[PDB]
Amino acid sequence: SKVAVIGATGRVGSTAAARLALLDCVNEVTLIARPKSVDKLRGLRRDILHSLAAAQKDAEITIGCERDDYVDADVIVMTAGIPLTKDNAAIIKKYLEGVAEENPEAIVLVVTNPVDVLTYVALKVSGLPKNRVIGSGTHLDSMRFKVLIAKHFNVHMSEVHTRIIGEHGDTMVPVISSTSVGGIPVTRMPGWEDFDVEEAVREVKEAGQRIIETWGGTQFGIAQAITNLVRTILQDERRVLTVSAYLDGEIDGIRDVCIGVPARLGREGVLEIVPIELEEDEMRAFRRSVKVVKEATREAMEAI
Amino acid sequence: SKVAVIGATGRVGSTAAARLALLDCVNEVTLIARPKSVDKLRGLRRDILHSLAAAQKDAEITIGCERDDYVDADVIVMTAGIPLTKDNAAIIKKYLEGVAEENPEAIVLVVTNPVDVLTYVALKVSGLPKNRVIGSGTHLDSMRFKVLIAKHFNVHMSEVHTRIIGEHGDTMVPVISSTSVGGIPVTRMPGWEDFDVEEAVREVKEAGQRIIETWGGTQFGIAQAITNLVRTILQDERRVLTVSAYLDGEIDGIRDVCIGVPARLGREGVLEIVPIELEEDEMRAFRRSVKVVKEATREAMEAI
Amino acid sequence: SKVAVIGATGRVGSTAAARLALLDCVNEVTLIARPKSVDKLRGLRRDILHSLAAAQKDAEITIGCERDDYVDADVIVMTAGIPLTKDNAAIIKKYLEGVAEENPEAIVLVVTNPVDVLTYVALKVSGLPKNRVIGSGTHLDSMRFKVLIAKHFNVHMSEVHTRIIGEHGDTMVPVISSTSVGGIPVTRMPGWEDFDVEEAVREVKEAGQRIIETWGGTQFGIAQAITNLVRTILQDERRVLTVSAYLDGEIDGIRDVCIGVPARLGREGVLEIVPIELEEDEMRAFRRSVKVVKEATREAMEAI
Amino acid sequence: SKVAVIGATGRVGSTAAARLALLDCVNEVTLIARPKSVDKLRGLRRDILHSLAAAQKDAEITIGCERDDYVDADVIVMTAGIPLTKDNAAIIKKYLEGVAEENPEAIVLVVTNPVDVLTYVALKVSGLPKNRVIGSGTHLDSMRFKVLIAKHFNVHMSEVHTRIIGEHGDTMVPVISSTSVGGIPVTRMPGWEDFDVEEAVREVKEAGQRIIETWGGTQFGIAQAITNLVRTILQDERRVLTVSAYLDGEIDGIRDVCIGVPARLGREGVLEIVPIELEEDEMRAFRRSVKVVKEATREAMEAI
Ligand SMILES: NC(=O)C1=CN([C@@H]2O[C@H](COP(=O)(O)OP(=O)(O)OC[C@H]3O[C@@H](n4cnc5c(N)ncnc54)[C@H](OP(=O)(O)O)[C@@H]3O)[C@@H](O)[C@H]2O)C=CC1
Ligand SMILES: NC(=O)C1=CN([C@@H]2O[C@H](COP(=O)(O)OP(=O)(O)OC[C@H]3O[C@@H](n4cnc5c(N)ncnc54)[C@H](OP(=O)(O)O)[C@@H]3O)[C@@H](O)[C@H]2O)C=CC1
Ligand SMILES: NC(=O)C1=CN([C@@H]2O[C@H](COP(=O)(O)OP(=O)(O)OC[C@H]3O[C@@H](n4cnc5c(N)ncnc54)[C@H](OP(=O)(O)O)[C@@H]3O)[C@@H](O)[C@H]2O)C=CC1
Ligand SMILES: NC(=O)C1=CN([C@@H]2O[C@H](COP(=O)(O)OP(=O)(O)OC[C@H]3O[C@@H](n4cnc5c(N)ncnc54)[C@H](OP(=O)(O)O)[C@@H]3O)[C@@H](O)[C@H]2O)C=CC1
Ligand SMILES: [Cl-]
Ligand SMILES: [Cl-]
Ligand SMILES: [Cl-]
Ligand SMILES: [Cl-]
Ligand SMILES: [Cl-]
Ligand SMILES: [Cl-]
Ligand SMILES: [K+]
Ligand SMILES: [K+]
Ligand SMILES: [K+]
Ligand SMILES: [K+]
Repeated sequence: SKVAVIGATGRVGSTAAARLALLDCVNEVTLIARPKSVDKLRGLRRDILHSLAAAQKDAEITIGCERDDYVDADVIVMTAGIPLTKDNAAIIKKYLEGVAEENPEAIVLVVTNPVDVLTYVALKVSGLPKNRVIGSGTHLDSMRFKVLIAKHFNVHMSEVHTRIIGEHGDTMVPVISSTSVGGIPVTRMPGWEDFDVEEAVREVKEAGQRIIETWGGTQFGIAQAITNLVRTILQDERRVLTVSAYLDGEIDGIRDVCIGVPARLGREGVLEIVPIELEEDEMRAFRRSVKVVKEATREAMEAI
Repeated sequence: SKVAVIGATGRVGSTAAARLALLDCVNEVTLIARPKSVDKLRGLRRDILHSLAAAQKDAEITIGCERDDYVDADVIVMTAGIPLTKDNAAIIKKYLEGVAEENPEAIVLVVTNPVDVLTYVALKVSGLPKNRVIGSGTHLDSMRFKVLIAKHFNVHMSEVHTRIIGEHGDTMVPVISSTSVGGIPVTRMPGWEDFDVEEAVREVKEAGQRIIETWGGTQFGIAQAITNLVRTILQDERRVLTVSAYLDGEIDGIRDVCIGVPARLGREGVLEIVPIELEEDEMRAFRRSVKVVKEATREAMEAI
Repeated sequence: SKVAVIGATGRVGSTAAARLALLDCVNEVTLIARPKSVDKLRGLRRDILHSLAAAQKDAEITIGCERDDYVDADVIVMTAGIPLTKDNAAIIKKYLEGVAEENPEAIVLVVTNPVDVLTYVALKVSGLPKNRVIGSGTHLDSMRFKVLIAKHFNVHMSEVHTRIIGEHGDTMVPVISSTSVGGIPVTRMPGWEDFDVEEAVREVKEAGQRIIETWGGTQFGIAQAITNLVRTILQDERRVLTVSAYLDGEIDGIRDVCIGVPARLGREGVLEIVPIELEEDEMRAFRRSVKVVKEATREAMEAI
Repeated sequence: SKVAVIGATGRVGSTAAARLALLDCVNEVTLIARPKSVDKLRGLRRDILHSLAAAQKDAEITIGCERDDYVDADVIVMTAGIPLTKDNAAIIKKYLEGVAEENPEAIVLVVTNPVDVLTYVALKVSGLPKNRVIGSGTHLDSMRFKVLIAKHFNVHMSEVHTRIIGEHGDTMVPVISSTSVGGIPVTRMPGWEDFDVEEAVREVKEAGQRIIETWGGTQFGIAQAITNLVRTILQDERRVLTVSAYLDGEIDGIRDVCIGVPARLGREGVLEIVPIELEEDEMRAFRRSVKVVKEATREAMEAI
């Protein structure tokens, strides 16, 4: 498999490329940047190759700054952007416009924030099928919520299944109705009352801003999440993950929006959107999140 | 960690010892048999050591036929017996009686059938704490039910959590109320109606007899299951697994019986018994299974 | 990839199939036996599927008793035979004769003893390329010799590279000239004088007889070795292993014989035979072993 | 085990900590920086915990800016310094002076360049045993040289054993006399003549400058190397690696210097220094490198 990383000079692009070459299913990683940063990509290329030697893993690292260098990749990772919607939306247009004409079987993974809005932009400008364009969305938010619950019940992480749907932002929605420990609904689990869901969600929603103001931004957490998504797709693992995808009325008839939703992912991208049944309160928060994401998408498309 | 395998000359003992030495957490495996089969254990010792060399793994393989050779082990696996209750119950008495006096921190894993009944016998004769004596029970039955459901929904196996409680036999009880795919109750999952639970359970309950009449008995399936249980305990993984354990009124006030139940397992054995809430029908089948196991336990203890 | 195991009903066939289905690169394992053992193979199929469920791994297990069931396999493992040369030579002819006509891209690995002689038989009757027919040979013997050396120097096993070439029998030849620890020739390694080469070779060459008279035969060591060889080929790993291969004058001009030699192995079978340079004594032992293997092969071919 | 990283705010400290927490043998990672960078370390702690959640791995991440926060660690990694010898020598003294008084069983790995010189400084100021203070040295340089050789012969990387001893700089010395492929001396290996040793050494020694002028510095290669060394020590793997260690006359009677040499590494640090035998030319280059490292170390000690 060949994976291109656009924005490899950045904090997220460099880290994600380094850990992506360690995957056995990734035979080639192509580093893409603007023409004025190709020299920087040469240094990163040797750095990554040195790390592969240390790990006794193999991968071909290439560099490019043109459309022909990454359009034929199996998976294209979009990590380039300013760390709002207006500026990053143009960058998506520059790189992904018309990709379907050349490689109609491409899969695009969008990391640039706003991830939900820019997934819609990428799908529209690219012309690819709706199942082949996705974004990281709330995947990492769901994973960290999973750890918090597991520690509360003092169980192995694999025992906890949970999810955060909606926008990768303040309008995210934890789905308690579909949270389980060992298959047991968490509501019926002893000790659930002592778990402060509201406090835990606040940790999830605010950790992004705290990391930015102190460290500068997320590099390792997001890069590992991208590794999870790419490995799942390229190995056709068919896991139900929470990614930003185009809704076409599978959940409450809500359609024409890209937002974090449960999706069974494989080599063909989004095989299907799981039609989860939400409770009253969860549905109300989900609808509020969808309305917020749709208005932002309106602004982005106008800027394009 | 040191693990002793009593009955290493048999189909289950030999296979389980071979795969147990491959675990990184298993530094020594002691092969225990009757004095008239020590010579056979010498051949098996070199065979296993040859396999470790092929796998580039390390482990010390010892042999013994006396109490002093295995009483100080961290985990003792009881695979010796005829492949009913009366004959195998005496064998449990011979090897495990009084083990608490010498090593009170021992953990006993019982595989000899009837596993549920013989777990009670082993706990009584050994004098160990009720949390340090367990049996394989319905762990493998739950794992195979897990695979059948995963293939039905065409999802990764890790997405499916399910369980079979009760006797390792005809009175086993699948717990649909605590079965989930991605955290979603399977009842709310689209396509659940097309899954034939009754047919699938019949496959689980009868595969044992079909294997016996054709191949002779289970060797690889059960041996791998034992590897799962021992790895979980020695690495303190704290997974919720289905093993035969002593109930003391955690489920519906049913007490004084050993039967397959959900249990969080760690280095200390059964940390706790998950107090699952069952539905009407599931509770009725569970009570029928408990009554059957209790009568069999009555016969066994009398024989001792 | 699909791997067929002829003789799956046996000790070596059953065990090798069980561990081969655990490899991620093996998607299907076909169990082949004589027609009067199909029912036994049904039980072995259910047992192995139980182990896969316990290990959370996936593979399709098929059953067959006809040529059409295994001729299209990528790798065919020959474990069927009496546990000599005359009787087993006929068995090889029955199964492998003309295989090139149907699947010319097949790879045959021969385990039935005499392994070197029957590797020659399989190549002749099959009509396959000389690089697509090999045998286990001295791979496991070299592996155990490697462990003994590593323990002597108290170093990690990966640090020791060594090999035993020639017949898988009494005429095997350890190659000290090409034995190294960390890249340092073992002769120059401190403590090499305290290593009793004669004692170590005695343990390796006789362990087969010791195991047979007590346990019955080699089961786990050989099964793991088959897993090693098949994984190496199917993943095109290009490791230098000691397998029985057809010599065409790469070592001292010796040709027209199958015997254990260093060979770089990949998806195309034997990519090349390493032209090792032997010392005087080592070469004389190699010629003695070749003489024994050639005479035995002549007798086998006469039996047809 | 607990591993402390001094300089976690830097490119090497942050990256090394992120990959060190992924090791199963590392239960705690402590991030150490100057007091004015504690807030930045808080963000790095949250980011790394996010990566652990994504990777389904567990580890406790702590923060500190005082000696008491890291003196009781099992392994202390020194990545703090200006990216020469005079300024960095003071930094080493501040952190490691007197560490033996509090935790005499600590192991110090020095990464700050000049690595060889500062390894000597750390050993002197700490008062620790000569076997408990080491440096990264030429481990990564040897690893990349190993990959280049493997690609030339088109063999698996595990088949190549090689090392570069001496200074981690322009006076490094490749040891062809102790380079082997599959146990065969590389000089006797077919195709060795087509290998341009001078070209390969040029790539290894200069890649550091090439990376610095474009990317800024080494980040991923060195971070992975630290993970390699720490895992080797904490799991008592007994691998022969090339690290900066105190020579006491094991190689040509050269003593009173820290420089890259083959060393068998375990939980006790440097178990022993392999007394490699060098050829005429290789030994002369080794003496030249020792002369350079000794003069630089003299200058450093004067700076205190
Ligand atoms: N999923 C999440 O929650 C997270 C998402 N992100 C998103 O990733 C994006 C960048 O993150 P980060 O990499 O940390 O920011 P950086 O500034 O560190 O990296 C910026 C990248 O974008 C490229 N770039 C900037 N402007 C342009 C342009 N006009 N045309 C083409 N390429 C351009 C840069 O190339 P050059 O080297 O030439 O500048 C560089 O590769 C942001 O949108 C951020 O929100 C990041 C972290 C967390
Ligand atoms: N969990 C499950 O569902 C399964 C459980 N099992 C149970 O495992 C047990 C044996 O399985 P298997 O190993 O296939 O049967 P085998 O007969 O193949 O192995 C029998 C073992 O028991 C030992 N043994 C027999 N009689 C005595 C005795 N009187 N005193 C001491 N040791 C004795 C044998 O030693 P010697 O070599 O001297 O005979 C041998 O080690 C049975 O109880 C069977 O039900 C097995 C498969 C599946
Ligand atoms: N290092 C090595 O290379 C080693 C190789 N081996 C070899 O492995 C082979 C099998 O060992 P093992 O499996 O223990 O012996 P088993 O008798 O236990 O297994 C015999 C297998 O051969 C099959 N078989 C027997 N006779 C015939 C026949 N006439 N035609 C076709 N198939 C037949 C049987 O099938 P059914 O049940 O239908 O008869 C069964 O699957 C032996 O040749 C042995 O030498 C073993 C150890 C070391
Ligand atoms: N193969 C090898 O051995 C290699 C080693 N290295 C070495 O790694 C070291 C760091 O490289 P890098 O991390 O990229 O450089 P950075 O400047 O990116 O990181 C510098 C680190 O040093 C700390 N630091 C700087 N000045 C002082 C001081 N006066 N007292 C205490 N701590 C201080 C900083 O902490 P703060 O943010 O608080 O200042 C920061 O954590 C360098 O010495 C470099 O030579 C690098 C490449 C190869
Ligand atoms: Cl998710
Ligand atoms: Cl279970
Ligand atoms: Cl096995
Ligand atoms: Cl080999
Ligand atoms: Cl990283
Ligand atoms: Cl090294
Ligand atoms: K790779
Ligand atoms: K082990
Ligand atoms: K498989
Ligand atoms: K860890």
